[PDB]
Amino acid sequence: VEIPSSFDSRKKWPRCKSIATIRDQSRCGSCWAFGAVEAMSDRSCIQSGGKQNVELSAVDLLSCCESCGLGCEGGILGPAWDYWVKEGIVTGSSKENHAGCEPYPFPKCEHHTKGKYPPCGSKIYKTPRCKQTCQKKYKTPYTQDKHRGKSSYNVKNDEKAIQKEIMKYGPVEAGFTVYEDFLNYKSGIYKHITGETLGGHAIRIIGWGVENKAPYWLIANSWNEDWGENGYFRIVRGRDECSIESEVTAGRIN
Ligand SMILES: *[C@H](CC(=O)N1C(=O)C=C(OC)[C@@H]1C)[C@H](C)NC(=O)[C@H](CC(C)C)NC(=O)[C@H](CC(C)C)OC(=O)[C@H]([C@@H](C)CC)N(C)C
Ligand code: NA
Repeated sequence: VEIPSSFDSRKKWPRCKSIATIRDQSRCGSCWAFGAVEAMSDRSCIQSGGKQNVELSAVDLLSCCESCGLGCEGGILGPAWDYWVKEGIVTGSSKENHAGCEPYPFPKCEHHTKGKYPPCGSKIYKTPRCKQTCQKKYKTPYTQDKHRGKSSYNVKNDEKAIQKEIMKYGPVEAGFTVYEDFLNYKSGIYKHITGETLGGHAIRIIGWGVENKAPYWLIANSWNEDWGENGYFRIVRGRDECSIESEVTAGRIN
């Protein structure tokens, strides 16, 4: 297939409203779970021709997956996608929207940036319990609200393979190494220039483009709409910048 110079999942599949939704992980190291349920929401809609148009629950995955790591203390991508295949994930929106089976329990906050929400600060919430119970107003039992995948896989560490995967099957989850200068990002095309490592982050790659001859990936962060470019960022593409091309994981419903 010929890869276009730019691609935006939001423009290819506009009926799938999850694709253009920015979430907030709040005071919790649940990035791994957010990138997962976001991309799973997108792909469930894309791959079902819009029939499964849902917002999957970050808290169900965060609180119930035993193999995915340490909940709000951080986690692992492969097992999150395996959990979606084997057990599935229920629906649930943000705390503020309070929709679906298990909405997120934690409020929006600013992640080392200025804006209209309280600062997140340095303390993290305890991982929520695995409650297995839909909110009172939601009239589907927890087990009957589960959305499952058929397959999960790592994507090859190859730029064209990642582009082909996104444009055929939808947004992917990806890990990268966060350095201190990432916390200063306001806009533009990120690359690591200063600062020491702060560990790994997990995000959702929705497309790609080029500006002034500089190729980039277009990425949804999970730090609310005040962060970066209305919740998104761009990062250098093609050079495995911060390992962005080396920890890509996704999956399919069929
Ligand atoms: C979400 C990302 C995040 O919350 N943050 C940042 O990226 C920068 C921040 O503040 C400055 C905040 C805290 C979480 C924390 N990141 C992760 O879960 C990564 C995800 C991968 C990139 C896929 N993984 C980890 O942090 C990982 C999880 C364990 C294996 C369960 O843990 C670590 O790397 C270490 C350590 C256990 C490694 C052996 N540790 C828990 C931070
Ligand atoms: Na901003």
